[PDB]
Amino acid sequence: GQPLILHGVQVGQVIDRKLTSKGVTFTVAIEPQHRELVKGDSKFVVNSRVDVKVGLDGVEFLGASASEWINGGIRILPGDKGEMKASYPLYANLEKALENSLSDLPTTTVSLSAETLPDVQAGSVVLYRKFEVGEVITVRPRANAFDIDLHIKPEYRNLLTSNSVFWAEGGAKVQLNGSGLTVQASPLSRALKGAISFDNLSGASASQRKGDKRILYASETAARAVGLSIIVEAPEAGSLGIGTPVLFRGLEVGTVTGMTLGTLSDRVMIAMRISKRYQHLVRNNSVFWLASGYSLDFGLTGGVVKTGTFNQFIRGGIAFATPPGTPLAPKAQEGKHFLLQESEPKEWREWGTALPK
Amino acid sequence: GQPLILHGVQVGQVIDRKLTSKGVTFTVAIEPQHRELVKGDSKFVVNSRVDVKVGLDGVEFLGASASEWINGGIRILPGDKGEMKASYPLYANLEKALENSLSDLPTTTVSLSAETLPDVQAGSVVLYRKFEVGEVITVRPRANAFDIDLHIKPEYRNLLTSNSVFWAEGGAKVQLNGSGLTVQASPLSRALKGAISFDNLSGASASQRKGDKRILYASETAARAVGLSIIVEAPEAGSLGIGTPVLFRGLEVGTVTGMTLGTLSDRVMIAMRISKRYQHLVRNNSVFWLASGYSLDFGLTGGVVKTGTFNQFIRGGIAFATPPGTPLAPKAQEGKHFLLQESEPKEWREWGTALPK
Repeated sequence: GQPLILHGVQVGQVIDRKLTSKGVTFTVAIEPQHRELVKGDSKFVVNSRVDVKVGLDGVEFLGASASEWINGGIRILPGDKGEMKASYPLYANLEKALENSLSDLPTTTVSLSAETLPDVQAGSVVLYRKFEVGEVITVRPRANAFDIDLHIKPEYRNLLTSNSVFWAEGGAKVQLNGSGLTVQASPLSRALKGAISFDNLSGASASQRKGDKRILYASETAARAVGLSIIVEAPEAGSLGIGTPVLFRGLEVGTVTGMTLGTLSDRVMIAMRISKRYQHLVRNNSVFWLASGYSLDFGLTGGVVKTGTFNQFIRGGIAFATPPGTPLAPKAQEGKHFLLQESEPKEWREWGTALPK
Repeated sequence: GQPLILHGVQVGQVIDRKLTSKGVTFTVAIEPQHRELVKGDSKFVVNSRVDVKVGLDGVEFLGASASEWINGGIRILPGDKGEMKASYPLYANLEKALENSLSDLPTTTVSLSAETLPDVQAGSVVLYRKFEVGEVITVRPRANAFDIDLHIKPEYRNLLTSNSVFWAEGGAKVQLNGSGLTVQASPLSRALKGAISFDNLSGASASQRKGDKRILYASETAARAVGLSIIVEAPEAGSLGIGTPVLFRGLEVGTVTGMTLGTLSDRVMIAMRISKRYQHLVRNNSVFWLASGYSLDFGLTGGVVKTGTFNQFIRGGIAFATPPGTPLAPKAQEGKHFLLQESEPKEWREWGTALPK
């Protein structure tokens, strides 16, 4: 007996309600004078149930007003043009009608494999260049690792590609600087459970061929650590660690992927990755030396020091250069081992090696 | 006189209600036209009581709508196939029906013994690789220690094993780094009372044979401190402490389990544990020396220093090496005492001892 409302005015009535195996089917009727205003496309939204949602800015009361809730009824969102097809789905609220989401579980737009990540169970937003795109729907266990299902909107499904790489950031992150600090402009689920970001690269298609699924990286940089991989053989690990930058003339060109002992225990193997742009810099005769920490100087007649709030002090930078020479040794192949120098070459600031590109 | 609802439409009625010793028993009737839609499996959920739950994302109003609460009734969750057995339990809300949890106290999936831990009284989640699995139901006193009861879901009861080891983390933990800091993506009870994590190891079955119950470790590392246990005899404790790392060529291979005086008071016994992977590194002729703190150098003609934001500065690392020699002294047995060297061996960077594995 419920009414049937368009634009706040009743234009029809629910005739009857029949229970089937799959669920309820209603039959409704529209008056002829309002028949021409539905026009083949429309959406039907439940108005018989109140639904108060609370947001930080989202104060909203959907489904009904109190005067209209006692009457109940079905709201019509009219469309422009259509055909008057035989059946129409009924959407439980306005938002699902807008999303065209008749079901409850959104489809898995993409699946990710990640072993151990303190991420959302379901609900954190996906960000493309920190622009809100989709959401996480499910995390499920598997023998290999986690299995994380992401649904994003069809409008943005062009944004994901073969070169899309995904990194997770968990919880509330605040960024500190020398002058002042900021808090991330976090939405709800970002503040609660932590979002997942992704971006497209150039050679990341090579990152997709490895592994049957895209791997959710633990950090933004670990997602970006692509390019030439080399090994340096240091007699001790010292102050290095994972994510420690690699510096050419004071500019970061790569990171330390990881480090461990060799198959023999005399040396320590340090896996590094240089980005593709600077991949041509590394040559077979290149020299690598540790640049960790503040290396001041002293003289008997006068002492001169240096301080530069080094990131190398925070994370011990490995520096490298190339001795000059007309016949250039070619680019280092993948996995080319090297040897760490305990000290700088004295003329590394004086070396001139006009590398191409 | 209450109705009986399937899919939002009444398909039956409560005939009567009889009080027994154990509790109430209802008799209900279903119309023949809807008889074929129950199909032997179903669940019956109370709809006569409203239940508003509040969550950070969990805004939900379970049990009834206002129009349906005056009518009351019992909701049916239909199943696929069955037998129409004689009796069916009645679940107090939708969630317990989904959990198939007719009772109120979940069964103790596992019990843990821990002396003093600032953990949840009841309700914090259990994490496998920080994936939500179960919950803590009870902490109870005992003459030995606490006794902590954990219930996890039957779907994940394959995950626990003889090699499962458990460590507690309490309250809200935030992780700081040199570049920026993050907050743990904590759920409610993690933020309030602190979760319990667990993981499976290789030799942790040996960790289960010791002790009649699994012991809840106070930290993640204290749970992982398994392997070779040795003693070093230092003349003073100095800067060491529990959890202080043990460093081979700058790589952490073990920790300091604990330290105390000997049965005589001249020396200090420091219990250490080296992990199994590096267990072959320790030989009977190995040399241990303190590496705590920043050890700079100075010369009369020129002074050279070193800084590396040492974890050794934060927690004084004990370093060890092995002098070279063709007849290798075998692996150190359990409890083999050693002697701390006040200074480095000068050629420890030059020693070559190609240990296997």
